[PDB]
Amino acid sequence: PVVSTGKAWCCTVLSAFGVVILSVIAHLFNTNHESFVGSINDPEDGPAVAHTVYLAALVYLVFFVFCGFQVYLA
Amino acid sequence: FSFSHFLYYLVLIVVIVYGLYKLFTGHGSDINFGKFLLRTSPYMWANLGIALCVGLSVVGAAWGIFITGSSMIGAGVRAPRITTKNLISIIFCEVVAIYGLIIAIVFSSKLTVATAENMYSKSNLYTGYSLFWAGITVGASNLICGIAVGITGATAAISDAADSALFVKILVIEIFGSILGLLGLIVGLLMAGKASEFQ
Amino acid sequence: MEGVYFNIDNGFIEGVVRGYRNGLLSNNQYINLTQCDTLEDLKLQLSSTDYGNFLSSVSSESLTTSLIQEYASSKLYHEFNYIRDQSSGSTRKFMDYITYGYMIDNVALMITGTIHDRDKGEILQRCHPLGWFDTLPTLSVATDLESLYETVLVDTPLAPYFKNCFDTAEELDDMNIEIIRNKLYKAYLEDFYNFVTEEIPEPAKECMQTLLGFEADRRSINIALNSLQSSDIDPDLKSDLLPNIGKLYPLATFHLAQAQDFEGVRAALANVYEYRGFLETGNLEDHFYQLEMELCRDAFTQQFAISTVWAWMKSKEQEVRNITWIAECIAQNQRERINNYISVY
Amino acid sequence: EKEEAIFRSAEMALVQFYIPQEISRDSAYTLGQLGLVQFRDLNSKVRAFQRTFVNEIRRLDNVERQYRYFYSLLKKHDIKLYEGDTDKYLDGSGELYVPPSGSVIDDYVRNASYLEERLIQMEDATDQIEVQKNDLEQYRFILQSGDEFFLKGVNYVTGVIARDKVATLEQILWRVLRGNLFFKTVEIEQPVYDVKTREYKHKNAFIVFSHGDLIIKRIRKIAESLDANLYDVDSSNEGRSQQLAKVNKNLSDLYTVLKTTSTTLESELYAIAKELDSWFQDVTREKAIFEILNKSNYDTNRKILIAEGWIPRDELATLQARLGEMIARLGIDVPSIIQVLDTNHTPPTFHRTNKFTAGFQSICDCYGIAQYREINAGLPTIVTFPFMFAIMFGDMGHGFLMTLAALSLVLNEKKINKMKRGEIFDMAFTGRYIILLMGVFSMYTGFLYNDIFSKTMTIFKSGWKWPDHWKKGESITATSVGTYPIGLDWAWHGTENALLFSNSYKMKLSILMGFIHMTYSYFFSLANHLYFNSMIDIIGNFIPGLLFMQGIFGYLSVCIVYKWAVDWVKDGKPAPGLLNMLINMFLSPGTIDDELYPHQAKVQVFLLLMALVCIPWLLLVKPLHFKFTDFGDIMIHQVIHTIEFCLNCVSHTASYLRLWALSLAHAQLSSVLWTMTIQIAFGFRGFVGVFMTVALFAMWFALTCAVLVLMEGTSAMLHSLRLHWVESMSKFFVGEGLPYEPFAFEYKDMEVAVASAS
Repeated sequence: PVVSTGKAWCCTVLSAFGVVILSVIAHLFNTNHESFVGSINDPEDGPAVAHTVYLAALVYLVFFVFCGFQVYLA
Repeated sequence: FSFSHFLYYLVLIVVIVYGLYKLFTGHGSDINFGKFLLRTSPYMWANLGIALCVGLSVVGAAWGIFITGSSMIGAGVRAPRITTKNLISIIFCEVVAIYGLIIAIVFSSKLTVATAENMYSKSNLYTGYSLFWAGITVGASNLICGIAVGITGATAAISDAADSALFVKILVIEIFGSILGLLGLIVGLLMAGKASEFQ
Repeated sequence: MEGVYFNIDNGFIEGVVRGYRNGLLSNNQYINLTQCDTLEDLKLQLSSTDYGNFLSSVSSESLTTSLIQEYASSKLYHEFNYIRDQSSGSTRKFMDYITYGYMIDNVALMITGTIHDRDKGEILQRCHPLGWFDTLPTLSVATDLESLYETVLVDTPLAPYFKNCFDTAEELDDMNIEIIRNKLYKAYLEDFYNFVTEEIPEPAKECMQTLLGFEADRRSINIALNSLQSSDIDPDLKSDLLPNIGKLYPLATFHLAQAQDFEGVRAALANVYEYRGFLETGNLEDHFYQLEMELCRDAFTQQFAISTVWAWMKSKEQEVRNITWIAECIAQNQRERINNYISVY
Repeated sequence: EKEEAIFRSAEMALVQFYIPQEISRDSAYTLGQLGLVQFRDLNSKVRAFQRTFVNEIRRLDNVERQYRYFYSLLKKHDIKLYEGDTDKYLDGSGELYVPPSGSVIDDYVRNASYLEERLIQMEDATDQIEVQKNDLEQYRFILQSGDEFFLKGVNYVTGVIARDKVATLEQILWRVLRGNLFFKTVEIEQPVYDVKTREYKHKNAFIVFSHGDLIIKRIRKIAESLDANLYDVDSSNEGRSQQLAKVNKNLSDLYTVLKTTSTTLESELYAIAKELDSWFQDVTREKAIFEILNKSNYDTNRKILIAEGWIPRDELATLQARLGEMIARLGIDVPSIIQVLDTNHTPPTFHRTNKFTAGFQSICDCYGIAQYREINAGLPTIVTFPFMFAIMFGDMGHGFLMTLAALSLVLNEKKINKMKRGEIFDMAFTGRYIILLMGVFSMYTGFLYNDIFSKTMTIFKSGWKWPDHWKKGESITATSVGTYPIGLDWAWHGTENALLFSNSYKMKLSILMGFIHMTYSYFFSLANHLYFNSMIDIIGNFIPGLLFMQGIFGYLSVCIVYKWAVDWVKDGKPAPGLLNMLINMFLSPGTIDDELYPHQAKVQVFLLLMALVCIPWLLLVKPLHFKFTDFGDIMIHQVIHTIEFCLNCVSHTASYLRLWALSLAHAQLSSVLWTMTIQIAFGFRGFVGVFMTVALFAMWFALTCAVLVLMEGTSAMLHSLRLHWVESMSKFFVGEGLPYEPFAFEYKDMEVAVASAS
């Protein structure tokens, strides 16, 4: 608890990009786009990976609302 | 002492004794350098040509670039107006790697796939030999041209840092020395002119 | 060739020393320095050169010829120390070998001042700050030359040079110290010549060989012209002072070693072609300075060479000597011989 | 009504000033408060000490020197300089402040000259105390050592020496005492601050035992010759305690004397440190006025100073207004001090900037200051520089991040132009519109490449159609059911031959764009030669180069577009190779393997002989017209211009392969970064997969922002700069001229001026 201001923006900005990017990638997992799952490789199930990518978007959202109020104190 | 000369003398003695022994048996034609050229795959010669071409061109470019760049950085401490002027001496060393790129793009359009039947035909062996020697011709010429243009660029940077009126008279020598890579380019395009693909 | 592997370490050093070289004073700038009336005019005129803002933050009334030569020498010394810090390998060694020749002069000066019972701090200044060697002020103790050598000089880089100096074994006076110092500088020049012959590359090798040849020849002629003072010197005890390098050793240091009068030295130098233009005319020291500056000018035509450091060092020292002479002639109102500076550029 | 002067330079005037002596000092302030006159040096060939107004420089820079001594004394005994923020009663609207008049300058001179020696003796008084603080304090350290420091077989010396010389001490004393030394040392932990020098000097104590009298003088001279401070310490414990009690109440007395000796000095420095900057600004302005009056002719028959200066034409109505306001402030009668002069000198350049065209002008002026009334190269650079950036940086999302980074700097312009930053944020802020245009054009280019985060889009229907059925693992092909409207088709995404199409695609893109850029920049030479009334330069240089490079390299571009326009499978003809026929146009003329258009066996030979005959038609007309109106210098310079213009056609059009180059490599590195980090975390069901994709997206975003936007944007940015400095401005940009840089008043920034002197 020395300063903790120059590292607040580095996590709020990171989380602000992360929520939007993983949200749109999870929406593209859900509706089968045939470019994220359209080959014999990495995913097979479809919305079963959309599940955990929306979970990671929620975890980024709570990162964002935690660190976004610590920068508010300055 | 002198381990490299000991290696060279040992290789020389072993080669002389081996060839003299293959005479000694009466089997001097078992060292058959021509049958090695038939029975070796032509794609090896073609890909060594392309790779050694672009590699030696880039090595000559880098050599010239740091020779003129060290002297231009050193001479620009007192006179910092030499950098944007003698940028052209680094342009002249960078176009060497672009000549190597052009040769690699021309030669890589001839790397098709041949049949097991008539694999070692006359045209395929001709194509391998032509691509190999044309690639190393243009690559070694690009190496030497990059070295020479870099040396003249360092000397031109020092002379222009003396006063501004000298770089027009020394840049002419860089114009002389930069045509040699273009000579290597032309003759490398002409050696592989009649070579077909691999069919 | 020479331009191939040189720049890898020495290209920046060579470019910076050429940039230092472009600030050497030419003839018109010395004429403009000659036309100054007072000493503040000399300060303002030097301000528009490579020197400029060097006597800034001094004074307008504490300006003295000695202060001007102090600061003009300190600028030289800081530039040399920068170039010596930016080097490695053989160039670092070469610049240490440049330093050792001033270390020898500091040894001789400290011993000579110790004989006459002067102060440590008086001899510690005017003692040429480039040849320092940390254990230098300890030379003011224990007058006997052995009790210098077995205590402090063995750990200095001047240790392999006293291989001749232990012949006389008594307390020192002003002629013994000069015999010692001449033996030092002889062994020194031959060490540095055999260094250049084996490690320095070729276009710098020939230039450093001819510059060291001229250094040896100048000191040989000076010892031959100073040894005919009031003493008796065996030619065996004088030929151990003339270096075995130069263009007048194979046979012309022999007639210098066997010579009694001034005409003997004139007949000794009469067959060497570059010489015997010197003794039949005026200031005999200005001929050595002029020929040194012409050789140093000829050293700046080779580009991939570290002879440029030595040539620029000697040229900048001559430049400081010229500005000191002009400042003396201005400050003392002695304008009759002001044009006796030596300018080659 | 002022001309814009962004296409060309601004029109200049040379004006001769007839300034009387009694108002000359006052008039140069008014000439300096308007910053639009560049004075030329009329007193050339006159030595720097022989000029007029030299003692008025010596007095003023003596005052400057004493202010530098003061500010050096302010850094010691840390006191912040006040830096009076109102840099607006000298700048700003009105453009008129009354200069301080004579007695104020004499007050500055005598105030500083009185203040200097006072500060010198106050500083010298408080430094005789520190040099006797130091030895008493280190002697107090010597007096507390116990007995183990004083017990090993007066019979010893004791001192404090720096840590760098302890090994030298013991080496010498081992070689001097022959091996009977009992040297011993203990360290002083804190550094001991020096006054005679400024090194912090880690020191330690020592003690050396021996017996006799010529031995102790020997060890003593050897020790203090290496700058050691020797002392006298009693052998018994009680004498050491008496000495430690004696040094206290002497050293505490020195503590009491040090205060209220180093206090009045400090209060004087608190008085000086406020209102020093205003003194410094006034003296620098007063010195600049005489530096401008130094270059004017002095008359003796009448007291008139004659000065010349360059000026743009739209301010001759500003000169008369401001000088009329000056001669209305003080009551005189002077006869028309302004006269426009007709000259043959070279005027300055002066392009106008207005906050959007300023950064690109600073870009183009870094290479060279253009000739007077030459076409500015900073006007097409505004859009041709970020687009040639954008071809190499063809991504949607990376250009989107670059626009966000640019709008973080553009949306607060007023907050940032009042701060002190340093050399990196400066290049960030002065080129914010460059970064904005680069990001927007990179959005357009990355849309046309069909590439966002190394993925495709699928926003239209495709032009390719997959077959009806296939087994899992069959290599199939698509059937070309139309064309795709804007961009590359998204049916090229995996496809295992995407590079085979994309390389031959974007190489031809780069060659076409490079040729259009070169042939557009070449017409500025025609627009120059038509403006300077230089009709021999057209017929001698424009037509030969135009015919020579169009008939070789624009024919190649026409053949590329024509090969695109023709359907070769439906016509049943073999598609030729354009690289092969470009080589065989020069290296085997007349022979054609595959035909492109019907009568091309003769067009190759005609273009070859036209490009041939442009070689002796160049290098001949421009010198031999000078002959019949050769010289050697025009002839050799024209031979150099011919051997340099040719062989730069080939080299410069080969140099536009970098647009293909960096585009291909940016796409490949971004694709490997997508498939290397975040692609791993897509088959990891469980609670471990949540943290796995969290950490791997953090790593992926950090890499795609660090190595892939910042470190490949700087490269392609200075590649778009090389393509304009070398390949584009070697065709119209003539070169050397003198920049404008008028005489104006500025803030001076004291600590820069102290580093400028020292």
